[PDB]
Amino acid sequence: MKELIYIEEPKILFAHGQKCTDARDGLALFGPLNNLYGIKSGVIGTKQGLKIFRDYLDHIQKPIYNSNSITRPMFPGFEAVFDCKWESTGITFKEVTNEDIGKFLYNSSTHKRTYDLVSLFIDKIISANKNEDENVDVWFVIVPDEIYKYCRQFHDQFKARLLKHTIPTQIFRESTLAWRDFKNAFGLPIRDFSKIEGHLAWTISTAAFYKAGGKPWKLSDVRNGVCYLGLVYKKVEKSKNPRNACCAAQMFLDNGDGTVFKGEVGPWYNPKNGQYHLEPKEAKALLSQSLQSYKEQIGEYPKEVFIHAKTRFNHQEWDAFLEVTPKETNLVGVTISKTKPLKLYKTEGDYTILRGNAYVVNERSAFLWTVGYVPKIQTALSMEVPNPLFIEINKGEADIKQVLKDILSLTKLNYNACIFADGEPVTLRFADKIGEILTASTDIKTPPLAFKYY
Amino acid sequence: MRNKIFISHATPDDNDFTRWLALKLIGLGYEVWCDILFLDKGVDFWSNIEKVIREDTCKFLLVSSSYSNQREGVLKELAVAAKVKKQLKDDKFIIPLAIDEQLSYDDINIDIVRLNAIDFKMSWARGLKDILEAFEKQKVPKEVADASKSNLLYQQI
Amino acid sequence: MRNKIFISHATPDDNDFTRWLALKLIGLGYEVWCDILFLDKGVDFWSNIEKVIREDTCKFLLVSSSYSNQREGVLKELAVAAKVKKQLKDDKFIIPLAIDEQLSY
Amino acid sequence: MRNKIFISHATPDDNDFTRWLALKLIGLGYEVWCDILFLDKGVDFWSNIEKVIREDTCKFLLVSSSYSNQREGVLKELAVAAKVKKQLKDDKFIIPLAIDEQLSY
Repeated sequence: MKELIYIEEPKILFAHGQKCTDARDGLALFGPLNNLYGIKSGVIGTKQGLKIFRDYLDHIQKPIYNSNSITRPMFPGFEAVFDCKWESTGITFKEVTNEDIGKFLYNSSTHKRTYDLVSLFIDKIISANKNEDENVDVWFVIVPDEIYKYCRQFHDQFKARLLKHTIPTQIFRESTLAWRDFKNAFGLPIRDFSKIEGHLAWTISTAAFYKAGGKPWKLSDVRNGVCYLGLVYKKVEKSKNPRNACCAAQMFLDNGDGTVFKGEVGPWYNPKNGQYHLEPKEAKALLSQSLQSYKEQIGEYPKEVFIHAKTRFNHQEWDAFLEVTPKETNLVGVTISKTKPLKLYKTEGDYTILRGNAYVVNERSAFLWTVGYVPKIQTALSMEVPNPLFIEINKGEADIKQVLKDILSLTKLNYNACIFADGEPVTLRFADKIGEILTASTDIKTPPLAFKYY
Repeated sequence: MRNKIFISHATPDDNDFTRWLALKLIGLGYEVWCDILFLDKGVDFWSNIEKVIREDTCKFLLVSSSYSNQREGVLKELAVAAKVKKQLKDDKFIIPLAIDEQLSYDDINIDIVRLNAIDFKMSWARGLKDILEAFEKQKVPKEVADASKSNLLYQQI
Repeated sequence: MRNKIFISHATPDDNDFTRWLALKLIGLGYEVWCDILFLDKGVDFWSNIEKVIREDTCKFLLVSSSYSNQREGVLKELAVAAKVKKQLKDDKFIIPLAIDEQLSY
Repeated sequence: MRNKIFISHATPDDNDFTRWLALKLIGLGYEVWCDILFLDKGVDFWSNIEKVIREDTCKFLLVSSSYSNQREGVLKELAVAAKVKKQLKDDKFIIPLAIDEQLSY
């Protein structure tokens, strides 16, 4: 016999201060935090890609429907949701001929074809950015199903080679926008969207609205004076050594008034393979940069720093963290894992365990079903029995209930997608994203620090 | 004083649009009467429906679509709306809203075949702006807008 | 197939002429649909009238007068008849019949 | 008294020029009427435009183009305007405005 404590769902704040539990419903009912006047779109690709993007942009102007409007709310239309014009008349096309694609695609090397294709694409984008009169907010790179299939490497290099110029860009596949006609040789559409189409529109519109300077929502219930750091480790395959560990961090504070989420980055390196620990110099540098980033924006030091991670810190780096911080800030460190397969079955045999259940092992460990059953949409976030996150307070002193509440809150602010909630806190996921991008090209000085470039 | 905007649709096919529009107009300080907010049910409504049409309804918005074209309840609603419009002698009482794209303008029902509709075929926001401009030009009664009412109504129902 | 001849008028003011004309046309072998000959009554007619116009009518005789000019029912029938005329691509569908002398052109 | 200038055009093809002209005339002090701005949402619009032509229209600024040459609504407004003109016997009542060079004279 064991006990399960329940943690309630947090609220995400929409326009005119209206709390809600779902992003889709809150946006379809209240609207985003800030209003853009419109989205000016630059399109890179062939003529067929331009036509496909034009027709899809016209298509998402009208309301779209899902099969069952409880599991997935319908899409009213882009303007009805975001109060912004994103039309096919603002398209600034830059034609790319098919022979151009072929004359680098049809080589024998694997890295060189990706290098050349990304080079041509980014050179066209940079030329259009430097010496054209028009102002383009987001560049929509439509690719055919003949590059990404044989370029895996394309996406990471593409995003890494635009970092010094800071052009927000979104990559699309011609099958994603033209799934209806892009079937196989048998005629079966390999990317059936007929029953999800509205959710596809939701995710695409939210990503586009985010990359153009719009804030779709935020967190309403979070305490001031606290900051969170999601630290992830990545392997540099192209370095001198076959593996070279690199630490990348994503920062989340509240703000002087609300919702700052930037990410202090610049990969801190560890040469020895298999050691996912930061050397004392690296730890001091990372913590100092994070503290300055918080302080220069707020004016005062935080009252609590909450270094999330996927691994366990050792004594050297935690001591180093303790040296570079003043005597008021309380420092905690929590390691989140997924290697404990506690698949809590249900006795009714109809649906999975409710999302928000925690088995508190002791005062310094717990489980959390961040992915489970959410009743508002009558379905679970998974298909099989979900695996819970095993949250342990590796270092410091803190309340495990507050830890679980904060992780559940952090499971909401995912702007790359419009879903009910994520499975892992967004600090870890976004730090993983930008650390994966930053290591694509090992020549980068002072990265932008903003997620819309990644 | 008549201060209620009545909405008539074809349940269950026109629920997405009517939920969206009713919550939008509630959030804009209007007082929307449609059968889907009062879905708690258990009480007969036909007498109540005719009573609210004849006593407090000031504008009869009609969701014109390929489903609500021949629905018997909507036809009775249009009959009572025509009667009360003739009683009030208000030319601008009934407002059709064209929503279905496959409903051709040549197959529209006889009772609204002559009135100037509001078009939602292309955009819902364009049609909503048309609705709001028409309401403010026709001096439809309203109080200060508040999204809290839409929030609590959506939560309750 | 369409063979009926819809006679639209204002009731009960153009009843003498419409009675005379409907009886004359019925005696001449034309299938005529008009309200005054369907005065048995008992059922709603608006949907029935619209269906008759859209389905079986082959000519839409309109009795123009100082009565049936701005009569709302006559106007609705006229609008539906115009839609049906556009549908059938028949220019000679609506055939007005001027009756009264005090209605100038 | 008649103080409204009616504009009759094809919809929505000639809406840009119609909007420009209407805004220009309004900005100078002349009261205008076209379906773009002064038509309400649910009016029995045919009767409303007919009443506007027959009661308040002092000028009829038709917009002639390859689109509004055979547009039925414009033709009907033209016929009502011709009747109004022969009522007041003002020859400068109807004014065509030629904008399309693809419409030969």
